[PDB]
Amino acid sequence: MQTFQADLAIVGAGGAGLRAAIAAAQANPNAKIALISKVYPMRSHTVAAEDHDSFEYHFHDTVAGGDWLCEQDVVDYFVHHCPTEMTQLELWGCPWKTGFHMLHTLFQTSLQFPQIQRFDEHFVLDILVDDGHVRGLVAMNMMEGTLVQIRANAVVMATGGAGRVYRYNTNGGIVTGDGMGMALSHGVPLRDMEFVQYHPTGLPGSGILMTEGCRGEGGILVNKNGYRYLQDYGMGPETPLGEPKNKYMELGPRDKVSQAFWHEWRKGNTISTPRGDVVYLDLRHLGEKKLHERLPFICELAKAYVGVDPVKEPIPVRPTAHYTMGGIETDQNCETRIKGLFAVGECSSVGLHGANRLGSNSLAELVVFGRLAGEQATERAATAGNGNEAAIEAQAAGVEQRLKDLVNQDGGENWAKIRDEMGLAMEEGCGIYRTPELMQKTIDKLAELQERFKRVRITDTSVFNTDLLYTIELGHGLNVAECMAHSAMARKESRGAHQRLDEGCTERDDVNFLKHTLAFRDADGTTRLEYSDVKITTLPPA
Amino acid sequence: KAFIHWACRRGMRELDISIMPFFEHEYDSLSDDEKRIFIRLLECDDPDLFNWLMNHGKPADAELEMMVRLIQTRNRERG
Ligand SMILES: *Cc1cc2c(cc1C)nc1c(=O)[nH]c(=O)nc-1n2C[C@H](O)[C@H](O)[C@H](O)COP(=O)(O)OP(=O)(O)OC[C@H]1O[C@@H](n2cnc3c(N)ncnc32)[C@H](O)[C@@H]1O
Ligand SMILES: [K+]
Repeated sequence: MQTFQADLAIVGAGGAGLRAAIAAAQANPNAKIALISKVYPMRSHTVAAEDHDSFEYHFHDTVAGGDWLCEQDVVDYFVHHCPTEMTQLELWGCPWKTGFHMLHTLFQTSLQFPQIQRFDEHFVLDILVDDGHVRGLVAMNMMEGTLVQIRANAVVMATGGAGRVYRYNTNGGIVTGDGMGMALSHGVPLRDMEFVQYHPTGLPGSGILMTEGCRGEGGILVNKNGYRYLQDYGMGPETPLGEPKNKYMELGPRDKVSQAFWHEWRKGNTISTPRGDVVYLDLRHLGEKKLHERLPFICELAKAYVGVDPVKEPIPVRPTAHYTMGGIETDQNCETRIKGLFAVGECSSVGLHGANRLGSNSLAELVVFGRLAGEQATERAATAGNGNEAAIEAQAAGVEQRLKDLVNQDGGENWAKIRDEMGLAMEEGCGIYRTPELMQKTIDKLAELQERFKRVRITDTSVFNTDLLYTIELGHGLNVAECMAHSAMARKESRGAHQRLDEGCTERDDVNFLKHTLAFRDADGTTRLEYSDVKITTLPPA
Repeated sequence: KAFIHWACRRGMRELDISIMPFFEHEYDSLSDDEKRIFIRLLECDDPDLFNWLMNHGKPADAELEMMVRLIQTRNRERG
């Protein structure tokens, strides 16, 4: 166990973590900042991403788009610090694919700061907490096999969403919930985890995401009969072929277009395909000349992953799990219950997104709140004093043991299979619409799967195994999955991304459920729920 | 030498399906220092690796543009 004494450690080197690291280098130029990532940061999910004329119109559309589960004071902060962070990004070199341009700029800016020590290709296994205050973490160095103690008095979780918990998914296999997992291990609740958001056109089997631009440039969605079925679900009259209008038909509200898919499924109107049920995003009527100019990548994309030339046949699509509104619970400073420990970016719940993320508030949260979390954690690194050395070191030792008990564990279960059944149960029981019976089937399956998890075989693929890390991820996924399902099952209303079919729970219920779902995990392994109020300041519910 | 398995996890879901199973099903097939381009090419930006696979452009070191052909063609005979 090599060790490294830092002021702050940041777990995650995507948009949020990088912005946090720059923020901490600029706040205290004498700081040692450990910036840790299991992938070269330029491979963080943030690379993959592709009005505000008024603070009021933006605050209103975030709260309402989040169906009144937003922390309004956080929203007010956010909306008002958006222009600053956009300016600061352009100054840093970003020319005015937006997630790559963002991450590249953050990454190049981070290179100017000798305060920021990157720990590339390091897997963080646990955080060290004693007397209600974080004191560092312990990571594994992939590229060598060794384990590193990293001691800091503030730790910022920036680990990304909990996506790859659904079997069909838009996220890189990276995005496994590790940071939400670690918060749970230490009694920090996950908040509002029941609110997962789907993107309506994703490729079957893969989950690779077909851009809205497909429909902006006039592609239609039909069922098995070639019917543009969106007209049957409140989405205005059918618009002419080649003249779409925003908010109508294929450009309709993104949530209603997913729900439409589901209804078409229940009607018998889908197409049964290998690895899913699909409709068709049809682009044949554009022409390759249109398809080559605008939407140029989309052709090879379809040839490559669905084996379709979109000029000759339509593309199979279906709603895919995409963004997780919930995450580690944080206050208005991004600080968790555990003093000194922060969370920011997709892994957190700062109270910005409520029950439904609004547009590109996801990318801007990275730099607004990455800055805040960075500043705030610097502040708290300078005022924590020191900690009961034996306990910290004892805990750091316990990770070492726990990790060796894990290797050559007594068991014969296959983590691959355990992983896929969790994925299937997520799709079935926590999808577009939920029912108390499809949720309880899946709550059960997870319980069954996490028992088998206790007996998974990490075979001696040796230094330290890739198989062992994929297993630690699976564990993390499993615990956050129950948190989702338990919270969904228990939320007896329909709000934003969380939509229920059963009587009693089809309507939004502000008298009873204008509340956050906090999901704890006790040492015994069971999932405990709690609720907190929702800071309403300017905008009481409609 | 099994750490190149870890240089296969990408931020884009697209490269997980284009690079990870090609490393699995093959790689140990045509090796020697023709794998001198595999590792060399993994040390490149994720958009470039998505794009040079969709032929929205071509990589510079055309020793690496050959490797983009071997990954396209060997995968167009896969599934
Ligand atoms: C998946 C996705 C998301 C997305 C999108 C397209 C796709 C395919 N398009 C978007 C768009 O057009 N507009 C938008 O506003 N959002 C869009 N999104 C969502 C958005 O991209 C993400 O929510 C956002 O990028 C999240 O970024 P964040 O900075 O919070 O985190 P990250 O990029 O996922 O990276 C997390 C980092 O943590 C490291 N990590 C994770 N676990 C560990 C462990 N255990 N140890 C060490 N490091 C860890 C990762 O390496 C990563 O760097
Ligand atoms: K989030």
